[PDB]
Amino acid sequence: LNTLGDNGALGQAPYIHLINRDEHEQYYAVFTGSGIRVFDLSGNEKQVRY
Amino acid sequence: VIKTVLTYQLDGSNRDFNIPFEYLARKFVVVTLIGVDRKVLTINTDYRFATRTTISLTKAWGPADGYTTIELRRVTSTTDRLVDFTDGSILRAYDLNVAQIQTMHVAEEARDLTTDTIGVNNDGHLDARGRRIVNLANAVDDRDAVPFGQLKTMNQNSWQAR
Amino acid sequence: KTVLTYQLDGSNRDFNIPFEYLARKFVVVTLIGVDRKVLTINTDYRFATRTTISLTKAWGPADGYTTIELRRVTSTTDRLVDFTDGSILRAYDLNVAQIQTMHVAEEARDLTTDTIGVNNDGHLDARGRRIVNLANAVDDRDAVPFGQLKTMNQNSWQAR
Amino acid sequence: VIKTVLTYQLDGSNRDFNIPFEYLARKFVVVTLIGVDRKVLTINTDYRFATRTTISLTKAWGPADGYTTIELRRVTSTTDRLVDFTDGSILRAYDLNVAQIQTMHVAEEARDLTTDTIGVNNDGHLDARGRRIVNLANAVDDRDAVPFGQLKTMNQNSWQAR
Amino acid sequence: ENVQVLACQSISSDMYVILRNEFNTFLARISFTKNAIDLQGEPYRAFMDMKIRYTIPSGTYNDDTFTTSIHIPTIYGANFGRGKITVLEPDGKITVFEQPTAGWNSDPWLRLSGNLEGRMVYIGFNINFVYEFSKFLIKQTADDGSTSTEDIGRLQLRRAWVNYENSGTFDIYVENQSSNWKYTMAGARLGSNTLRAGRLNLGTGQYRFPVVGNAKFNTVYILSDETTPLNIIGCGWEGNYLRRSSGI
Amino acid sequence: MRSYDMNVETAAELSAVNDILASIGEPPVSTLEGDANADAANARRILNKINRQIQSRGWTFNIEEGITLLPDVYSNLIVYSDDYLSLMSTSGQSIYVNRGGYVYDRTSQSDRFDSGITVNIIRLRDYDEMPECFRYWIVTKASRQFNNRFFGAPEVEGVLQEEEDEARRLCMEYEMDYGGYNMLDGDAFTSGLLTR
Amino acid sequence: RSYDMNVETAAELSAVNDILASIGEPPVSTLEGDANADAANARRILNKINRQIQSRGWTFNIEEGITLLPDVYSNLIVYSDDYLSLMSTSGQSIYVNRGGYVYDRTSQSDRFDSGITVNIIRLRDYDEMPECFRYWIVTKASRQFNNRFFGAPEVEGVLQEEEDEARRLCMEYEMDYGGYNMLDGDAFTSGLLTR
Repeated sequence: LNTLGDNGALGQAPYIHLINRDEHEQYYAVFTGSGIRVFDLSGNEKQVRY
Repeated sequence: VIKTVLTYQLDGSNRDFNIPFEYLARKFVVVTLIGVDRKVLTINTDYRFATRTTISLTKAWGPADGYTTIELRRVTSTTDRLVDFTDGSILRAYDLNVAQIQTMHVAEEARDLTTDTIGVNNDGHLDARGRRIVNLANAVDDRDAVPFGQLKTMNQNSWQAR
Repeated sequence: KTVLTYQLDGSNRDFNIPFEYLARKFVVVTLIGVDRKVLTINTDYRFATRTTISLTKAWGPADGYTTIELRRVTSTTDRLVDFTDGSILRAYDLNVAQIQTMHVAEEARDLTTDTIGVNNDGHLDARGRRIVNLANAVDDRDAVPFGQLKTMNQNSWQAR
Repeated sequence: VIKTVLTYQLDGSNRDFNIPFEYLARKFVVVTLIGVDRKVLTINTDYRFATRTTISLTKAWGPADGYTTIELRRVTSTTDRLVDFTDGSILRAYDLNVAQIQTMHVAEEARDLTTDTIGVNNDGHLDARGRRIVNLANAVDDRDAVPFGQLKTMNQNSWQAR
Repeated sequence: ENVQVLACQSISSDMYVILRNEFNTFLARISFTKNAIDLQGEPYRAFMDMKIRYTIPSGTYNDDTFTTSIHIPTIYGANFGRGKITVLEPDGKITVFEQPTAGWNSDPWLRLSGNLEGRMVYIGFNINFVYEFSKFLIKQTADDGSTSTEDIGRLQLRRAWVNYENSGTFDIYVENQSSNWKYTMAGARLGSNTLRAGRLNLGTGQYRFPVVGNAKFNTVYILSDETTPLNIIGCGWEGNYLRRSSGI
Repeated sequence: MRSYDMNVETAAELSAVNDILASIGEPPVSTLEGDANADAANARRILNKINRQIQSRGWTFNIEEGITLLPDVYSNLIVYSDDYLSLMSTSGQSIYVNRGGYVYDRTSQSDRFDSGITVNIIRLRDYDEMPECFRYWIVTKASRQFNNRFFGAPEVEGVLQEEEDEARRLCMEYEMDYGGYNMLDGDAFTSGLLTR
Repeated sequence: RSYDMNVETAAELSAVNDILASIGEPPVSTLEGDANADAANARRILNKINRQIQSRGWTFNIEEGITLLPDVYSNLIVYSDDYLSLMSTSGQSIYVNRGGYVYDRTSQSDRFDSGITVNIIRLRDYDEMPECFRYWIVTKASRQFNNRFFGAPEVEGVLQEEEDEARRLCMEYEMDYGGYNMLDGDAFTSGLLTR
């Protein structure tokens, strides 16, 4: 589907949760030990404000 | 060691000769009566295939006619391929087996025709294993080898100039 | 028909290739093999169009080479068609494989011709002909064409 | 780019030997010990395949016995095919590949053998194709029509004859 | 061994997976639909890891070498380390490339013979499918749903087979104590009306492969790294059984 | 030897049909490219095998006594082709055998011949050339072998055994009718005695 | 069509025929990396049967005046495994295999300086055998393969019958080949015909 990072984007031990909201707004959140990177199921990263 | 070229003595009345080599068509057999001059025979005119693996000449063609031997040789084709695969084909053994057989037959014909033992290049250079060429030779071009006739002419010029 | 020796008349430039190809890399050309010229494509070799050739440089006899051969050498290790268990076995692929494996034998037959002979008396024999082409020698243990025997003409001029 | 012979030199007493080419079976690799004659060494009596591409001999066979070259030629049979196809088989891809490999081995062996020869062309000209004729020492003797490199010194001598 | 799955949560029947190769992180989808096609134009639902629908661009084919080279980082957006990358064409022809000694990163080029400038191909990695049958022993079911294997009795000698449905090629390995044997099924028979040139070689039937052995020191497993589908219905075995060698 | 498919089908179609019927297999009508049948090639193989065996049995119509096998004049080698089912000599103990692929004179320990040898040879010939009785015997034996290799059917095996015995009886009758073989004036020893 | 291609017989068609003796299907390669557990087994059985049949002793495969040359340096003669039998031309054999070299029982010595003449049977390829012996070997191999692995009763019985028939044919072939005569042509009686 797509490429996310370069082996370090998600850290060593990220906790990943699937967001099945609606049939067109599926999101797949990744919680790295430092931040979060919510990548759409198509691989398009969504910039998450902090 | 040669399998694609056989030569049988005729000896007068003998109108049958065996075909040990394995051919892919009756068109790949060339009977060349050797003697005073080589002649090639045509199919079903003075040359017949009584059955596979044998020949049936119409005439004796003995030495009385000047021909001493008959050479049955194989000359597999190169431009025309006996097998042509198609999309709807069932791809049986005959097709690809004949393809490989034809290629290998051509290769061994090429190998046999050069059965003569000759100097083979050792490492990117032709070799003569210490064997020397002897007979007469001319040199009319810049790239030709040098015989010693030119060497002699040099000698007479040198010892006749003064 | 596979190995055709043409003449490098001064700047012949574009020569002709009469044999069909399978890949553009099966046409090996050499001026006169001395240093094992590789003659890479484009650099010093260029296919102007199919069944023709265009030399980048004139490469005349003055350069030391007076002929170029268009010998075809179909690769053996490199195969256009390779077979795999889970495949279709295209009819065209089978035909191409057969043609490729047959072109080697075609070259062998097109190159096989009445060859030299050896006589127990005197050693090697030539029946009674002369070498038409040969490479200038560099070792002191082999033959030499006229190209290395200009001293004969020099001495002839000196004598008279 | 790799020849099928790689002629060797004894250069004293040696046992281990190497081959550059690849063979389908060790029945298609001949080792003819040339030198005083065309002596050929068979298998199990003079041969030993310690491992692939490392043919070794029972003893040295040094030059003292009169043998100087052991060319390890490679010959693939054109009558005993490795894989012959049948209409009731499975058509393994390994079978098709083995068949093409053997046919290519037969043709490449028949193209290498014939290309290292001297003979006339369709125009009626035999060309060495720029292949230096090395190893022909003693060239000449009753006007044998070739030098072996002594021509340089002879012509140097004749140049300063005066 | 080079990849690290980070999560494989599925919605209804699609498993969305992130893989962490030593170079990049990939997001992939696995579909469990019974009879369907993942990507438009696929001939037979190719079983290929990282399957992608790639159209070769112009300027890759080179006449001088008769090769069509495609850069992997151009296909994907990352680099890979292992695996036998497989290329599939719309009809079904396959060109399998072995792993370069130094890995795919050093030599990420896929060189294909011929002019494939503007046509279509499916790229992806092979899937190593391994199944090992338990020892083929005399197993009998009691009145209820309990199975008892007959350990007592002479170590039997056998000969086995296997079935398949709409499958392709699968290798079968049988290993004894000392030696081993291999039987690759490839496709359909040679003279059959199912092995036509230019058409897919998928079929259904039964394959019988010899299994001569002791029935407990003889292991049989199926290997299939090809992209062609493989479905197995059942298996079996024929052998000779005696009542001896109760305890050795 | 030869592959089963190489020969064309003229009357071998009837023999193949009989072989396939010896097991119930319905009769094909092509025996050619349009076969796609696994039970037809496996019948032609049996037919060829049995034809070779029957020819090698040494019948009087294919002994062709008095051949003049000729050697290559540059190599001086005769070829013991696989088609040569049995090569022997007109006289007593024969001295010709097969070494490699060429005739070898064991007594002289040499396979180089100058003029040409005379032998009692049995050269393989197609199934069509066999007489009708021999064709029937070959078909029956091939049917028996096909049935007991592929299907079984012990009753069919017994019926084919009886048919094979009858066919062999007919073939022997044909051979004795063909040869003549008069023990007086036809024998190689007694005929001389009757000189009187 | 109109061609004369020759298919293999040396362990290639024989293996296929052995396989077809049972229900097995015909292979093609017989040397493919795939062990196949039937081409190997069929080849082993065929080779063993060929060796046994050759060792049985026949007119064509028995070589009468074969002379064996000892190694000059060691004065030893190697009793190769291919030497199926080794009997002296005379009535009494005096040569046996000790270690891996010929040993003279009566002389109790294996140091041969000149040489020996012996009736020797040497192993020869399967294809080199006549048609009768090829058929007998194939039938015996098929019967043994079946009996060892498949154990089909009816096939075993028919193959036993065919083995007996093949042996009869081979024996008649040998009798025809020898042309042995109890009159002139025999050793003891030929002398008596000096009347």
